[PDB]
Amino acid sequence: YDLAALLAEMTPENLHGETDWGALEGREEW
Amino acid sequence: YDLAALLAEMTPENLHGETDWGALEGREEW
Amino acid sequence: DYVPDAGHLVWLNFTPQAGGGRRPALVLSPAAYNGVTGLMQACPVTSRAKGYPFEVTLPAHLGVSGVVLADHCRSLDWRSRRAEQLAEAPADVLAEVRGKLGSLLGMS
Amino acid sequence: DYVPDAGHLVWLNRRPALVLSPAAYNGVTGLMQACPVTSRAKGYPFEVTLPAHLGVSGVVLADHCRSLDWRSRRAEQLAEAPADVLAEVRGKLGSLLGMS
Amino acid sequence: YVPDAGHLVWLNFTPQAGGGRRPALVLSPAAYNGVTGLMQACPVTSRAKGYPFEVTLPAHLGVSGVVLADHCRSLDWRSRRAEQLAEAPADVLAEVRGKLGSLLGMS
Amino acid sequence: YVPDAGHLVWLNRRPALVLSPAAYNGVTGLMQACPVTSRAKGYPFEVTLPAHLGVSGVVLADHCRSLDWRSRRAEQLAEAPADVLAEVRGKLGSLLGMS
Repeated sequence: YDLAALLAEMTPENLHGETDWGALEGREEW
Repeated sequence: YDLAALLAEMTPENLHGETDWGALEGREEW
Repeated sequence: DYVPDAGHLVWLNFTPQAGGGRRPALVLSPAAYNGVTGLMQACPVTSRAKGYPFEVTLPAHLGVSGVVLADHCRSLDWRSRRAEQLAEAPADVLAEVRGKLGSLLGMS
Repeated sequence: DYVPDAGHLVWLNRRPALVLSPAAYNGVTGLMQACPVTSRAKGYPFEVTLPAHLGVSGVVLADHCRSLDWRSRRAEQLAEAPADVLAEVRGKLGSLLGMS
Repeated sequence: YVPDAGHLVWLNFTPQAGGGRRPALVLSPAAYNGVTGLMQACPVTSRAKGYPFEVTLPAHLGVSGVVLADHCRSLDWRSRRAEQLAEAPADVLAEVRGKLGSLLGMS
Repeated sequence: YVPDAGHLVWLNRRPALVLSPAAYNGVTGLMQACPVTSRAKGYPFEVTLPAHLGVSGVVLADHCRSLDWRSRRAEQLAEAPADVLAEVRGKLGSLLGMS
């Protein structure tokens, strides 16, 4: 998969915000 | 000038063919 | 008893710090690693399919609605988050997620 | 202002991190893929040692790579990782992700 | 006459088998052009298609067409009878060089 | 085959060093490349190719040009070392007024 080809398909309307996984759990460093 | 941004604007319709400078002249290597 | 393995679709909890839910995720890391760290690398499944290039669609026969966000891969503690297997993604889904994510990470 | 690029070592939140995704993705999305840096080197399998006098010390935890919003965490460049460190992190993480 | 960077020049071309004259933008400096008889130049074409390497020429220069920045080529300006037509402004030259340098992988 | 940046290629036949990347070369059928010659004279824009690379001579950095590589049936010979590619780009960039 060519990265430039992927990035060329991004648009302001199809962006996703950061996925919320809530608070830090267990052995997670961050 | 970012190359990927430039290449993302190319299309089959706006491509230019090789520019014809005719026969080799003078000190030209090719 | 369950240890998540690569290609599993799992339920995973998340809990707010201040007064959350459960969301499916696709596991990319193998059980060998997942079982000696209690962690896994997994990509979230979102209900919002927008045509974003890192979305990977899930076949209807698996029964899991939504798309995988390949670029949202994250290390998560699957014990604390009570991972529960839902399904197993076919090899071509896993390959598309890994190909898109690997491209983003600069893998050669 | 600043947009993190691949190989940058950044401050985040307060803690250092190694950025793996490139500025062309990071700037448009406000997200990046990055691995955290810790001073608690234990010699466990996915640690990658940072060379001395780089401007930041410790190990990169290659297996803790994650997507995160770097604007809300106010990313700030610290240094640039040597190519061999970046290549070792990518090798270990790629194996972990099933990428061969 | 020795062509210099930023000059727009007429340049001949002649078919091998039984051609014409076309404007070109010179990128290399006279110091080089005068010790080799060669120059690096980009052709001006009448066909403006919106191709990303096209660089438009301001109307006040009087030269119709657009410069193809990615079509830069080493040409013998003595044999091809280079004749100065105009001088491109600095911002035109900078756009041609920026687009061409990007294509060539200049850092 | 699509030539990529740093490739040394046969072209209609003589060797050449490709400077433009495959993402441009494949879509356009064109490339920017410098010719290779065995006639090293030590003149200012020559870049020497190391021995045992698969092709010998010097790259003539000042003779870079756009050309149709499909009609000339480009064929890969080798890959130039990074230092040769960087030296060609440095000399050509100076010649083109790019600092």
